[PDB]
Amino acid sequence: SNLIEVFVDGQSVMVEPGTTVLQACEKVGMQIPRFCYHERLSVAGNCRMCLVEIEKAPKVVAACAMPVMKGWNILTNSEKTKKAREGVMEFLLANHPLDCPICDQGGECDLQDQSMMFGSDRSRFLEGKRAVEDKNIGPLVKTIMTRCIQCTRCIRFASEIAGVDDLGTTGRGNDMQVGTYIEKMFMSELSGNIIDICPVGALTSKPYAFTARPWETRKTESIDVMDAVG
Amino acid sequence: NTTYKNLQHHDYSTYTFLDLNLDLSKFRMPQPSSGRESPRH
Amino acid sequence: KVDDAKVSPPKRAEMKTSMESLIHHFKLYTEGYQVPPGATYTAIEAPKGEFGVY
Amino acid sequence: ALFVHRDTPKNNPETPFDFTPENYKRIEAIVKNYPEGHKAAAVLPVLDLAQRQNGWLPISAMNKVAEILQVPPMRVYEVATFYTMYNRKPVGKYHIQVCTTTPCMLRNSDSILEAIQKKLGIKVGETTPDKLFTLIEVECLGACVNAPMVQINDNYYEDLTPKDIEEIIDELKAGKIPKPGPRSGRFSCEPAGGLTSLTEPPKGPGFGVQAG
Amino acid sequence: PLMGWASTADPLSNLVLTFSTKEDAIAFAEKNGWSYDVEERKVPKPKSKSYGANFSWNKRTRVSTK
Amino acid sequence: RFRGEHALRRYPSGEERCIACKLCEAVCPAQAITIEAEPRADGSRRTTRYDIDMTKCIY
Amino acid sequence: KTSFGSLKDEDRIFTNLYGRHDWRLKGAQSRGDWYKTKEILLKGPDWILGEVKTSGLRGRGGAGFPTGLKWSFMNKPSDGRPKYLVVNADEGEPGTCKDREIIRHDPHKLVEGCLVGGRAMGARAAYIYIRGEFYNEASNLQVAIREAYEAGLIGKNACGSGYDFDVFVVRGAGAYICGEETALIESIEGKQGKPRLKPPFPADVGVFGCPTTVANVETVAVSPTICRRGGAWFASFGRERNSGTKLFNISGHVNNPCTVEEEMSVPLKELIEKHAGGVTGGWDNLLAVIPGGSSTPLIPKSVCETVLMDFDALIQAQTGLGTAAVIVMDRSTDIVKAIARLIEFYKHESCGQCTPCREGVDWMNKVMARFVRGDARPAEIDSLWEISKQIEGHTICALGDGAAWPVQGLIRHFRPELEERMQRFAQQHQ
Ligand SMILES: Cc1cc2nc3c(=O)[nH]c(=O)nc-3n(C[C@H](O)[C@H](O)[C@H](O)COP(=O)(O)O)c2cc1C
Ligand code: SF4
Ligand code: SF4
Ligand code: SF4
Ligand code: SF4
Ligand code: FES
Ligand code: FES
Repeated sequence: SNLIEVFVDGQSVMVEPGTTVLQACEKVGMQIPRFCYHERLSVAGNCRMCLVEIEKAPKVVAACAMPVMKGWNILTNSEKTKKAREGVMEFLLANHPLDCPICDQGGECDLQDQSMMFGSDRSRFLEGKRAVEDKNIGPLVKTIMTRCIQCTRCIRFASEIAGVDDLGTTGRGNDMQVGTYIEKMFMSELSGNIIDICPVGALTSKPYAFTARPWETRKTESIDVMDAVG
Repeated sequence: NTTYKNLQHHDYSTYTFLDLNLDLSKFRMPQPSSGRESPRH
Repeated sequence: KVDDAKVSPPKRAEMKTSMESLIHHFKLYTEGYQVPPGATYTAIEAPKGEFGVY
Repeated sequence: ALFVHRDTPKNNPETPFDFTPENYKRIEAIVKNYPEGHKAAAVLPVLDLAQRQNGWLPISAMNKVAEILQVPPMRVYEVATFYTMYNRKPVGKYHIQVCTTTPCMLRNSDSILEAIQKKLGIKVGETTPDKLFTLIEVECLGACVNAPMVQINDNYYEDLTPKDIEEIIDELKAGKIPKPGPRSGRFSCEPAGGLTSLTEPPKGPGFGVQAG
Repeated sequence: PLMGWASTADPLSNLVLTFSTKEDAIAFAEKNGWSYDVEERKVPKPKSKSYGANFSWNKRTRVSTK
Repeated sequence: RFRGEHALRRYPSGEERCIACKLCEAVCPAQAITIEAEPRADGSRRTTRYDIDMTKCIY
Repeated sequence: KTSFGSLKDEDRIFTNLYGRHDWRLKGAQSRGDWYKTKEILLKGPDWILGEVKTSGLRGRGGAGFPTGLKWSFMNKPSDGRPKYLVVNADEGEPGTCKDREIIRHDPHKLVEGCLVGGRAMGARAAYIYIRGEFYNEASNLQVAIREAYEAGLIGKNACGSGYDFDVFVVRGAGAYICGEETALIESIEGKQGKPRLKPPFPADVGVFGCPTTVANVETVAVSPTICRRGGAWFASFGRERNSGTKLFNISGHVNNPCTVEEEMSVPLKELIEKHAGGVTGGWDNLLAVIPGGSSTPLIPKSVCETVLMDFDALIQAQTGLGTAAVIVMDRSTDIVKAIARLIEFYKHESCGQCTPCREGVDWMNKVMARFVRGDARPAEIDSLWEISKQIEGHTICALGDGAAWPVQGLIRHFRPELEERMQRFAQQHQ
């Protein structure tokens, strides 16, 4: 009754019609890596890590926004799947400079974990590594847009949950600032909620900015106060 | 007949395009709407 | 050493120059390289004897 | 190219900029072409109108467009950053755009660039030491069958050479416009040689048609 | 008071035990004889969002920027 | 290549070469390194407290 | 059959090619527009679609898909949302020179063709998206559609129908990827130039969500003669896998480069010399050939001596087939320099949705600059082959793909001249 067959590495599982391939593959357990898909957001097409080969096909589709056709059989661990991932991961680490000590998501990046688990052991490409003057947003959010990967995730959060429309992609080619064109203070509600979303250390907290590191801390379950939601 | 039949276009100021589609706005089927006029109302 | 930066740290020149070497350096020393699960046993002839580790 | 605004008065709103109710009549034409419910498509032609209403567009122009078209201005700033008509920094009245990438370099745009360089004086991308001769060079326009070419504000100059360079320099110093026509022979895109192309004046409508 | 270190009288405050189910968790916790608090495995919401549905005609699901 | 004294260095006529990036505690096996890092007044990131236990250090 | 020959007259599409005879509504009426046309209107679009799919029409614009299959996608059942024909009047791909001449001479052919297309699929309106670099001939198009307006012949009561079909013109704001298939659509929408992902198709979701179709202006301009002429007369021009008269133009470096209309299969050397002067300094004075345009790899001499101008035969020659930069370039200067300028072009005009074209065009530009200076090592140039293998098939649009092809072709054919360049740089550094 309205389910679709897919094969994740040959294994059959049943699909509600209209979902993405990425949702089914993380239904069966395969945590396919990603940089712009986000479950609490709409789907852009900028991550490019979501590529995966499916057989009987000349080329490789994106698994982020592909509706489930009938009877799939996906190659999540083929040769050219890992070759495409090694490609994209080698591309991302060009214009993201050597600030991994002085980062603020140093324990909790995503280029870190996914480049250790998918990327290349050696790199190439001596020159390049372009730089951007950091903008200002407000004295609550510290903003270093050199480490930004232009992944268009802050923008979707702004124009959906904030709706304030302050963040913009300006420029072309390589040079594409994610920022406010007019140096206007983005100081409204939920402006503090963007920092758990920018997956690199581009957007970060201002008072916390240079204090500690995630491994030394420890988590503890707790309840919000001062508000009726908790 | 080897005559440059063009350069009727020789006399375009800055306003000719917008004003041509302006002056040729009549007899127009009215470009139908869809509910709202924007995302918001 | 081995030429497998996902096991050993890179050398210091490629560390201080390029990017992936720095990331592998940093999270290799912090996070520690992952090891696949399983049990093993080995031993060498230490001059005492069969020094084994499980 | 310095896409942070860096307010710099002679800019930095309020900057004086306003329209005409006749230009409002133009805006009525623009949002009457587009179907209702998707009004946000008029940002591109209204900002086109703003550039042809004032030479370089200020930030207050875009803010006024946001004030008319009832959208927040950041999308207007995006569209102004992306495209290549909208020289946001103040330029002169005329504006030289030497179209030169692949066939133009191949047919000596270097001589064209150096001729403009040594008669106007200034380098690439710079402003002239007056107004109204600001020089840049640009990508292809579409007359790759022609020579290296020069676009001035809404006008062509095709099929150039250093004597045409001297012509266009001295005659835009002569106030008026010269013709935009293809210079130094071949008065359009024309086979000026053996000319094995079509030689018959047209057939007329009533030749062999079908399914009538 | 000499170096500014975090010192405590807590031997068992560095424990974690990794399990695979809840029944054996409760069984071991009472097997060693102590009270305990059980919580929920709060799964994510099952969604189905797509690119063309984000690019509709009349609906307000309209990203206005991409 | 002898291993000795545990000194901090600095730049050539410059600031403290440490950044408080906590790697030395992250790999210090006896965990003798204690780091607490305030940023200083001039915006750059720095320390408060960088401690070694010579009792604990295995060199 | 023949052995595919060349072209003789009346196989040509329209008169007034090169600054010639006429332009007016009366000029177009005297040349053949608006003739036997309501009898095509009141017949049925399945007949038009069968004639399109029978006439062997190849989709111009560098996509290769035949048009009748795309328009068969366009036959979605009728809903509460209209269907549109977008006419992609941009001239991207430096070399193309294509419909600037069409709009300079015969806009009423475009009127005929958009009438054919919108009548072919239950459509409602058409949108000419012109390049913003074409302002004067854009207002020529405005005056011509004004002549058709005051003709009482388009729009409401087109020849006596109760089926109206208007065209609106949108200019470009000045970009390159607006030529492409869907950044066009979101540049129409008011968003900036940004393409779209594939599974929502233009035949499914297009201009603001309504299904629509982007059509090349050559296919639109040849489309009304498909209606008013005989059944698959256009199919008798070339093979039975591809068909049609193609607008073969020599940009670049010959004696007096210019544009001709020819058939499909023509010998390339005879195309060059018999139609635009000749090769300067002798036929053996060439360095190489590019067919296709700015987005097609180079072809050397000995390959194209036997291989003449065919789609599938240039696929066999490991390239594509496109338009109007079917040029040679000279042994005087360097195709290394020219391709470096080409990569500078692709860098200065490309959007940055896909990370691979962004970062790859960055590396390839810097590596070509070091090639022109001769700086690098041969391992780097075969790694450039490696990265260009890693780009082709990882994007949204095809502009990174069109960046990736020419460096592959250059690494195929002109390897040792690059080697000697690097060798003499090692001497000068030495
Ligand atoms: C790099 C690139 C440049 C393009 N430039 C143009 C252009 O200048 N004009 C155009 O009509 N289509 C352009 N296109 C889009 C395709 O040619 C598209 O197929 C065409 O608009 C319609 O082709 P069809 O008639 O086969 O449907 C471009 C596409 C790419 C990838
Ligand atoms: S966000 Fe950038 S600087 Fe921070 S850890 Fe990741 S790659 Fe390094
Ligand atoms: S600022 Fe962060 S969330 Fe926004 S595009 Fe850049 S990396 Fe993505
Ligand atoms: S925290 Fe430790 S590893 Fe990091 S810079 Fe300071 S001394 Fe070096
Ligand atoms: S390949 Fe480049 S220009 Fe094309 S859609 Fe992707 S990011 Fe844009
Ligand atoms: S999820 Fe990032 S593009 Fe598919
Ligand atoms: S590059 Fe100058 S005309 Fe195309």
